[PDB]
Amino acid sequence: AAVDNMMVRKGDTAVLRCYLEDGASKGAWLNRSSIIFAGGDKWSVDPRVSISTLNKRDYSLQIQNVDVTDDGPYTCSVQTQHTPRTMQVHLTVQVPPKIYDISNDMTVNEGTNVTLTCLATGKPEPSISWRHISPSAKPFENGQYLDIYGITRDQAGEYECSAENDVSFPDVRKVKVVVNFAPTIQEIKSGTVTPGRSGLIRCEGAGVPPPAFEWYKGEKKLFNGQQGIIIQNFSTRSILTVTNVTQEHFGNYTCVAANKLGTTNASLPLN
Amino acid sequence: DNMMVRKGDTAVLRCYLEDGASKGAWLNRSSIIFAGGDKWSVDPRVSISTLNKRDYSLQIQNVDVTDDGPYTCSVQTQHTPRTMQVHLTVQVPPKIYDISNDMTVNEGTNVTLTCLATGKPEPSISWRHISPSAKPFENGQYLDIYGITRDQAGEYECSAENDVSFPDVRKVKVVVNFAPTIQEIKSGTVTPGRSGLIRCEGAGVPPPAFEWYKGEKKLFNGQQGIIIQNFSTRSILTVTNVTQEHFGNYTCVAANKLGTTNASLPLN
Ligand SMILES: *[C@@H]1O[C@H](CO)[C@@H](O[C@@H]2O[C@H](CO)[C@@H](O[C@@H]3O[C@H](CO)[C@@H](O)[C@H](O)[C@@H]3O)[C@H](O)[C@H]2NC(C)=O)[C@H](O)[C@H]1NC(C)=O
Ligand SMILES: *[C@@H]1O[C@H](CO)[C@@H](O[C@@H]2O[C@H](CO)[C@@H](O[C@@H]3O[C@H](CO)[C@@H](O)[C@H](O)[C@@H]3O)[C@H](O)[C@H]2NC(C)=O)[C@H](O)[C@H]1NC(C)=O
Ligand SMILES: *[C@@H]1O[C@H](CO[C@@H]2O[C@@H](C)[C@@H](O)[C@@H](O)[C@@H]2O)[C@@H](O)[C@H](O)[C@H]1NC(C)=O
Ligand SMILES: *[C@@H]1O[C@H](CO)[C@@H](O)[C@H](O)[C@H]1NC(C)=O
Ligand SMILES: [Ca+2]
Ligand SMILES: [Ca+2]
Repeated sequence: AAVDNMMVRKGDTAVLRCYLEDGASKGAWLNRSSIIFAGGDKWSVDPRVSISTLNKRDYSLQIQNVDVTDDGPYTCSVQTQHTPRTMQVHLTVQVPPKIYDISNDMTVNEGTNVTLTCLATGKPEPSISWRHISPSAKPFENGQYLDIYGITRDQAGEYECSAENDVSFPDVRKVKVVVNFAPTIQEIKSGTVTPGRSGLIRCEGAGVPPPAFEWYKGEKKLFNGQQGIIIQNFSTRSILTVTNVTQEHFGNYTCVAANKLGTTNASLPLN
Repeated sequence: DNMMVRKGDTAVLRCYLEDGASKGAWLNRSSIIFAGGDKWSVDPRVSISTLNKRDYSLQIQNVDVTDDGPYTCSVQTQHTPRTMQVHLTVQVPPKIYDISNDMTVNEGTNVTLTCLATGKPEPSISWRHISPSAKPFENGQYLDIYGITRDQAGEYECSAENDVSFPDVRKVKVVVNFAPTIQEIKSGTVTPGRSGLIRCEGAGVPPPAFEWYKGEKKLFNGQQGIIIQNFSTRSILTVTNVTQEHFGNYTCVAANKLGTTNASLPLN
């Protein structure tokens, strides 16, 4: 009368141990109450099941390509002069986790309500954790679903779903969320200007899609290479250069950043 | 004695008289400007600034580089006249008068940016690449860039300073073209009864044009329920319903004027 446990991943080869009682002593394996082997004779038809015999008294049960259906107690009854000896083995077949459905990469507008979904299998059933890959760690409470109400431009990026069950390495998939928003002028600063020399105005801006920059002065649009000015537009900024800053140039300049979702303005005088 | 007065300012060359009936006289190198209250110069900029009676200072308005040189004030006295020679030095803030215009070049070409400026003293010209990852460049009118890479594009700043007033600063936009590169291609969950997606992120200047091929067969935006969304930096293939007929190796292609490139990915 003995008991033992054994845990094996799905697919592995299990070897349930059993020892015979010297010569003229045979063994027999049971599956709950179904006979698998008795001595050298096989009762099971499962080709995965065999007897692994290394020593003359080794009567271990060898199950190949184990599956979750094999879970349960296996009993080895050993013949003897007196009451047979019973060695019982509880087989538990575990399955690594695997995500089988996750929200696909998306593009949404700022302020909308988003819900990410992640579903995974595994034995034991896995715990599903969400995580936002950003300098702000912000570990999110567990759950298959991550609700994001009023999504901000700062909440964009890759989101990581992690399904763990302590069996093996957890499965990890990602989702790319792009948040579109109307442009925002973060800064507008002009440089010093010697009278006869040139003047510069930076206009830093953000926006998804990237914003198109325009420059104005009193409702009149300024153009590159016309009237003695130079507008150089970059991905995140635009620079207005006034060649010769005479007294007839002072005034309020206005930078404009617009995309598909909206616009924005910012004014500044020329020093 | 020396004095520095940048162009346009009003210069006041100081010369104080001795007590009693002592008159002064100002010279320009060796040309007489004033003698007492009488003016020899015709320059209307030149006058005598007098606070108290002993003040015989010379007031030059709107100074120019032509006024550079020594000025001498001779004041009569009981013995040899007393002199107060002052060397006037007129300085000029720097001014860029020619700078390379915004340009577009291919990757690997040899580029030379130019920036020329005047100023008194002659200004030092500094080139600077406005980029998070960049190394400053030696001063000089010319910035040589051999084998320009896509990472060397962006905003270049010429700054000409001579410590007089504020420095002049102009900029140049350099665009570097290069053949497109597919940085990533990723598919989501493959499951009948759900939507399938394949994103294809790519870079390229000019921006690349995206094409999709299913097992060497081109795909169209409305061919058997599929949807192709082409953006500036990525293309997304959306299979409405993932039937068994859509399984296979999908191929994203990104091409521009300078070249092309592809990247494949299977579904299950
Ligand atoms: C130990 O005993 C258990 C329980 O009797 C055996 O599990 C039985 O295992 C087989 C094969 O793993 C299962 O069969 C299958 O049926 C499903 C449909 O239900 C089919 O999709 C599969 O292809 C396969 O034909 C069977 O359901 C399962 N019985 C129970 C009650 O769960 C196990 O095989 C035994 N181990 C041995 C003999 O080594
Ligand atoms: C002090 O003396 C010097 C010379 O001893 C004077 O420089 C002279 O300055 C005048 C104007 O200030 C110059 O004349 C101009 O010439 C330009 C062309 O160069 C012309 O476009 C103008 O219309 C004007 O005619 C003159 O050339 C220059 N001579 C020299 C030798 O430098 C200076 O003006 C005197 N400053 C005083 C008295 O405050
Ligand atoms: C680009 O320049 C190559 C040589 O650059 C040379 O190396 C630099 C560092 C300087 O020392 C310069 O004086 C040298 O001449 C040429 O071999 C190459 O042909 C040039 N490319 C083109 C398109 O002309
Ligand atoms: C998002 O959720 C808020 C409450 O958190 C609700 O007021 C709003 O109507 C929701 N928006 C959508 C589009 O469901
Ligand atoms: Ca030129
Ligand atoms: Ca050179």
